[PDB]
Amino acid sequence: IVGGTASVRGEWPWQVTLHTTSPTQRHLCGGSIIGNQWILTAAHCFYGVESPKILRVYSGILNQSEIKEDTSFFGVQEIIIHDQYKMAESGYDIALLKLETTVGYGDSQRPICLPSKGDRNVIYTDCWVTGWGYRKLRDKIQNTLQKAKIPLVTNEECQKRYRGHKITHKMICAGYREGGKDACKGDSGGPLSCKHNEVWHLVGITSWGEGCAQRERPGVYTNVVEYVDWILEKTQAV
Amino acid sequence: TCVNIMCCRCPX
Amino acid sequence: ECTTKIKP
Repeated sequence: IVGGTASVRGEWPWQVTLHTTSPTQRHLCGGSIIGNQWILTAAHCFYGVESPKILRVYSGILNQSEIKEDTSFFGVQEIIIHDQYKMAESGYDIALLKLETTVGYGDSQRPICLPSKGDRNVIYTDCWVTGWGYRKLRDKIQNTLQKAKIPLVTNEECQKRYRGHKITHKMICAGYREGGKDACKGDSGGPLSCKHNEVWHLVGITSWGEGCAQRERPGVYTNVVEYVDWILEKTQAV
Repeated sequence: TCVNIMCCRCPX
Repeated sequence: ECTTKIKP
């Protein structure tokens, strides 16, 4: 997270940290608890990940510290990539983890609501992006989960700053024309959460963007409301 | 790495 | 408690 501040325990209970174990155990991506066995993250997080057995999902974490060998985790039973996904820039950057265990909810870990297809007429004023990612380019993974409040821009304005990319209906952008605050390496797959009318909603998945917190180059996020049916297809299966 | 700047925030 | 929800 570029230009962000530290979160407090309990502030983003839906934020998970997704680790891989081979060759090393490292932090890979963000992700969001959306149900008691379901993590919603980005498709791109799994390039060259060809087995769920090497994934650890850690919930209730504030500090990337907190973990080592006897810390609890959730195993990933199944990786579900959107069938049309090729690359981040191309869209469909959405994936579900079906966990093996069931997540118990509490003050350090709760699900975040998805948007309602009949609420794309809400304009969200209060959006944050969270993550353990770089604070600048050429940094390393952060110990403490960072936060940064970011304004949505319209897809029309986003399209003008990404000439030569099709900014589809199923993407949404957020950044300061100033620059200065954004996601960066390590925050991808993380949530883009918007408080509105008492409740938090999962509005975007951190997917791609030109550099990090760059002037006139807002981050691009999977627009989660355009995939709710897709999510419900996979998570409510018979 | 740096091959694509559209992927500076992804892993990789 | 969410209008769109994932049954456990």
